[PDB]
Amino acid sequence: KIRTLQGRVVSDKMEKSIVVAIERFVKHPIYGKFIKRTTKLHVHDENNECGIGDVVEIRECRPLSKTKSWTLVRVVEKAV
Amino acid sequence: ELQEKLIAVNRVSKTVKGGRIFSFTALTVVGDGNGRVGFGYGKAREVPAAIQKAMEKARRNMINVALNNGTLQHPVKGVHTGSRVFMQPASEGTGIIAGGAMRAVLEVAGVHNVLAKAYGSTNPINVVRATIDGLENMNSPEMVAAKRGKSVEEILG
Amino acid sequence: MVTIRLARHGAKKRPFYQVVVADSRNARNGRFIERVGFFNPIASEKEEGTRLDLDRIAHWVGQGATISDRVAALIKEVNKAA
Amino acid sequence: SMQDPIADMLTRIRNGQAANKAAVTMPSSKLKVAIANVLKEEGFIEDFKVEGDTKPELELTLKYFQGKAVVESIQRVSRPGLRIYKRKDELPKVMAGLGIAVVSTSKGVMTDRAARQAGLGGEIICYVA
Amino acid sequence: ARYLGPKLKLSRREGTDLFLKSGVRAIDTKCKIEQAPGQHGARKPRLSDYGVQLREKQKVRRIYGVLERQFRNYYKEAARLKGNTGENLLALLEGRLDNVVYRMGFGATRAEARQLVSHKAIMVNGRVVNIASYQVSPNDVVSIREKAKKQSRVKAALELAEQREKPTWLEVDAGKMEGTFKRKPERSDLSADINEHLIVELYSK
Amino acid sequence: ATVNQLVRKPRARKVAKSNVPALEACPQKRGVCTRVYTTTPKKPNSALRKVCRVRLTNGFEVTSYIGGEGHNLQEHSVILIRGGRVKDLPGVRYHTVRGALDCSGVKDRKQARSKYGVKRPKA
RNA sequence: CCCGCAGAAGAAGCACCGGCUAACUCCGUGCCAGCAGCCGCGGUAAUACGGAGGGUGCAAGCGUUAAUCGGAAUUACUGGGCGUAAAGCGCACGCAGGCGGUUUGUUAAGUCAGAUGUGAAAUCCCCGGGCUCAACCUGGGAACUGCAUCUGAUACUGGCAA
RNA sequence: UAGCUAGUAGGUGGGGUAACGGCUCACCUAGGCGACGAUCCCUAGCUGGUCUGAGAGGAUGACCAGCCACACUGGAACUGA
Repeated sequence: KIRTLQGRVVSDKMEKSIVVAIERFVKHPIYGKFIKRTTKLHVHDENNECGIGDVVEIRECRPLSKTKSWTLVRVVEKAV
Repeated sequence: ELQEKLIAVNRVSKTVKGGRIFSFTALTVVGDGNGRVGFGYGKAREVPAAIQKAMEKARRNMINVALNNGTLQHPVKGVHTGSRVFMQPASEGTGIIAGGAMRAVLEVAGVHNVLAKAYGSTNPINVVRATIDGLENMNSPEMVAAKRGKSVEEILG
Repeated sequence: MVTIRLARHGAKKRPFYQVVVADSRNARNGRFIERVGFFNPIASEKEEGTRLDLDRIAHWVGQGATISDRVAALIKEVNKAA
Repeated sequence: SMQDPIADMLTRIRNGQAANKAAVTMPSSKLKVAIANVLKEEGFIEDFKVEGDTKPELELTLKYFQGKAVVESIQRVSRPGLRIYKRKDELPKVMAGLGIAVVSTSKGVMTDRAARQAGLGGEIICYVA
Repeated sequence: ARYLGPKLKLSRREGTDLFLKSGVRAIDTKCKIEQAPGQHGARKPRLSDYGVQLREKQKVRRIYGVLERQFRNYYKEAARLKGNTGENLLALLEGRLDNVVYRMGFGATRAEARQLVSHKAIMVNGRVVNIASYQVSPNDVVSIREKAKKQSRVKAALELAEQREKPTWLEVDAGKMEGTFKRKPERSDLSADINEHLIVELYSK
Repeated sequence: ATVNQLVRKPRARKVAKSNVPALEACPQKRGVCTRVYTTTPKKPNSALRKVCRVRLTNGFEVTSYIGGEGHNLQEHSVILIRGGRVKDLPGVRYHTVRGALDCSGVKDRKQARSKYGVKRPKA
């Protein structure tokens, strides 16, 4: 079974690459409040099958460029 | 028998036309040693009459305190005039671990193992009213089962 | 080369060797992969002097591992009856 | 603007026992009924009943043992601004065990004593002293 | 280390008798007891709440002859040890070797019985032990070596020791000069006078 | 308060400033002690306080109080300088260690002899 | 390490004693010399300066300086405040953000339970063992509040749908 | 300290490496990072731990042990697993 993460596309205009932000729901170490943090990754897609603002599921692969180590798995909740 | 214990003697003034005229205030706490405790303030012109006037006020202002085997029932707080006082039951804490004017009121009540800490102002008059407000608000498991659960084996567990 | 050797711990004039499985390049008290027992040479005639987990030691020599002269001596010293 | 209905329910009990009222009224909900059922089974309140179909309203008849009230103190622990979840070995005991802590666990809403014996924890809702 | 001074000035500062002398008589009434520990001895002080905690700790420390670094390590091991740390501090002070040999009667004072056990004379369980602060376990037998047996001092303290209350947590034969430490002394057997909770309160200050 | 505010800006620990800035984590400092002189104290006190300016070995030039009764400090007296202010002189934060390098001990001391650098009266 | 010989023989200081803070009198000096961590002492009868006697503390150490934390709830998550003590923006509107009434379905993210891998050893803690005891050394366990995966739980929170 | 970045960000292709990769080169795309603090400046080896504290924390990283970096200063490759 493959470790994989969800996340929404922030930008797509970079020629067979898209960037994806992952929101994790972490607790504060001191104060105990739950704070939304962000994990903007540069993920790889083949033929640009993703616009802006849609959920993309990704998994980790070999390094493909400088800060590109994730490829696409599928697309759910395609942008309207 | 009633464990008279003077805490502090102060010197207060009145400022009259001639000069300043002084008098003395005391603060003594009494108590049998099994859960009764009372403080009386008292003030007079000389020192031993100010302490003796505190003894008569302290005997007619005793309250009832519930203790389990010489220690408290539960962690309890007490607030009086900027004096926040915390006290723990301290299950064999082995000693009255309390500050000035908080230790003396706990010696005459008969309670022997407390971890106590006083926040805010540690004025000796106000911290004795803070502990006494903390001790009579403390309730025993017999009093809690009398109003909730209706069984002491079911209230505690 | 993994080696099963003695790392000298304990105080001055009171040595205590830990029978340990370490790479040969590392230091004596340095890194190791596993410890597999101890050896107390000054534990004289009282109740207990040495203990080695011989199943884990036989596992490492199956993977290929040289053993020191003392470790080979304590494995001999836990005899067939003693 | 009405962001914690649970703390508003405990505030009505706290102000009802202070004003020596016979009963208190609040708009009912599923969580308000379930924690009031915990308050009735322990002995802090008696005889809760919901009245209404489309706008339900929950009644709580408050208890007074002596002239003093029964609910000595009641706090709201897991605020909406700060939610607090505790483990099995991390459930607190109020007043060294003679108070209750209402915990919402995965098997329903119960006390701290009933959730320690179940062997599971959750969001601690309130401390009823 | 040790005091090496006048051992009745310490008993006068505390007021009570600390049994620092052998007592062939009773109160020596050669020392002016309960009247003056010094030049300003008739001037008795207010003796504040810190001072009453200090006097009780210095009273117990002067009975056994320990120092403060050694006494604070006794409190520190009594606090971590399970149970009541008030009587745990007294079980460790009565577990000392120089104290046990006093209570068996082989020494007339604590300082005399310390000089026997320090001078290689007293053995525990058939093995020669040299120090004063050896913690004896239950059912350990402490003997006297034959080179310092028949010492014009050890049996002379034994006919003095029938009046020393017969400590019944250790049995003494005193004819063969052996004795075993049966069990640890409880709080109900130690002099009914010392307030050990003042010592636990002083180190929490 | 208001715990969402503390996430955006945590509670700043107040920094405690040292009172002896001349000797950093240094227990004592050594100087060259130019211009030994005397000054008068602040108000309710009245004396001629024996004090000295001193240029330390780190480059700092501070003013240091010469404790005790009588001294031997002459303008190029290499001395040792420890902390401790006076509360009576404006600007003096340090004490000269008596009996350390050149500032010899006080004549005829019998009590508190480790302070002021006085040996035991043997004979 | 053990044994033998001789002889109480080779071996006690340092700070402090006005309040805090345990422990006080006398003489000298007279806002001088000086002390002082803070309050403050010293102006001719100083328990505060210097000396003497006495006492208290700790002990082969003892005090001083330096530094850190504690006391300090005096940056307060535990655990503080804002009418007048320091402190409500002059008053609005509003984006990101934070939070959100009520019912049902669904999801299992947060949450919780279990399991697995790991979280090196030493250290800390617990029960023991070895050094005459102790410091020290050491066996075993606990702990390493974690992270990751897997399997469930579905009350609350979140997503989604009505 | 509010904008920073042109091999910069991405693609394709050749070359290099023990190995992925702007690691390198040529050509195209115009991106990439940033108020969740980029960039710049000051300081600093990191950790297991140590000290303190009731705890939460605060301070710290000497010894022992793990990792990194350095070897007169700066630069470089050779030999070799």
